[PDB]
This record gives sequence, C-alpha cells and structure tokens, in this order.
Amino acid sequence: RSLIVTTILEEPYVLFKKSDKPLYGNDRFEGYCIDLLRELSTILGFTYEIRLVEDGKYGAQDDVNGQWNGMVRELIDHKADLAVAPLAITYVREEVIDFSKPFMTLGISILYRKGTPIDSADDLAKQTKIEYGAVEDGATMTFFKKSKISTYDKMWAFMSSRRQSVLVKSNEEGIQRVLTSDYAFLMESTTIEFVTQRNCNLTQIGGLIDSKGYGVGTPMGSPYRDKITLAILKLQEQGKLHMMKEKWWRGNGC
Ligand SMILES: N[C@@H](CCC(=O)O)C(=O)O
Repeated sequence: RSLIVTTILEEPYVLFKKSDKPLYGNDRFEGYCIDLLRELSTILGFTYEIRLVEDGKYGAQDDVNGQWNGMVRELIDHKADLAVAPLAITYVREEVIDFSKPFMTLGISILYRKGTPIDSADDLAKQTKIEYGAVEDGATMTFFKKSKISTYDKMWAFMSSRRQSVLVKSNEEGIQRVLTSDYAFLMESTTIEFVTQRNCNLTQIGGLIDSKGYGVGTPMGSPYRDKITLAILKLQEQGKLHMMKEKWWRGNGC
C-alpha cells in the first residue's frame, strides 16, 4: 500500500511551498489537491510519493495515432497509481481511465478584462481582433475540438488556425496572455474564480459553457477508485471539501 501519485503544478491546487531552505519529497508541495491527497491517505491508509507529470500535460488524444499524453497517459501506462489534480472527468477520458466521483464541480467559462462589450462566447466567435484560446492538450481544448455546436466549432476553427499563438502550455501562460495582449482565455470556472480575486481588472465573461467535475484518476479497474469515491463523499458531507476550497481560494482578494 505505497502508491505513486501523479499531479501537475497549478495554483491553488498544487504549488511549490515557499521556503528559505530547500524542502524534499512530498514536503515540497502544498495546495488544495495536496490537502485532499493527505485526507485520502488518512482515510484509506496508504502512503505515497508525489511525482509531477513528466510531459506537463493533463491529457489529450493524438489525432494521428490515437495515443494519449499527460496525466491520463501516465495512468494508462501504470507509471502512477492515482492522479490527484484538477483533472476533468470527461466521457473520452472515461474510455481509457477510471475516475472517482467528483470532488469539485465547474464548467468552462471565459477569463477576460472588465468593461468590454464581450458578453459571451458568441461575441468572441464572430470576430478575430480579440484572440482567444485554451490550454493545449487539456479538456477545454478537447471540448472545442470535438463540439458540433456551431459557435464552438467556429471557435475551434479559429484556435486551430492560430494554435502556436493561442493554445498555451498552462493556465499561467493564458493569464499572462490575457494581461499582456488582447486575448480572452477559455478556462475552468473554479480557476477563474481564483484568478479574478487576485487581478481585479479581470473577470469571468458569460456563464458556464458546460458542466463537469474534477475527480481522482486511476488506471481502469483500480480497486482504489470506489474507495476514493467513498472517502470523497465522506469529506464532502463533513464539510471538509468546502473548507479546503475556502482555505485555498481565500475569498478575501478584491
Ligand atoms: N483541468 C483541465 C486542464 C485545464 C483546461 O483544459 O482548461 C484538464 O483536466 O484537462
């Protein structure tokens, strides 16, 4: 019962602790997902070693060879026993990996600047002066890539024509793109809440375009999946997931 847990750096889910003296092993990290992993470990009774996903991606399937990358691929390859991260539960992913029930719910929305006349995805879709995109090889990118809704297909045609420019490596790169250029970022609503509380000139535009949840990923057939679902439901009912979110979102900014 010693497990390897894969994750990815993403504020406020997983971040390096700030320390004068270097820290080692799991002690290096903090954040909402680290707190969740600690609780799961206590409830389920396993120890673990946190590994950061080597390719730095959440996970998407290659058009050409059907192969996955990112944390999803780490689970398929058995490089990790669990992925404890803001990993979106999606039908395409469910075909190759298992997820616990969700520990947080959210949807794709738009991060942009306040006071503009952009009010929705439809407003972005119909123009080209304001660029827009998403994190490369993550769920939001895959949503647009596969959607048959005209508005979202129109946005994918745009994003996919300027991929090198608008599809970014991380939420951090997308936030900087928003701050340094005329760009709207398609990102998950939980993360937008965090970002806008720290940059008062930024805001969510429109509502949630879809609805999904984050769950702990496991290789298909893992005995840990059902046990982790049970632990999450218990944490949820006890109010612990709500406290954890307040602790890291610090709804104090702005
Ligand atoms: N949480 C997303 C990554 C960020 C995004 O796609 O907006 C994922 O699981 O793929």
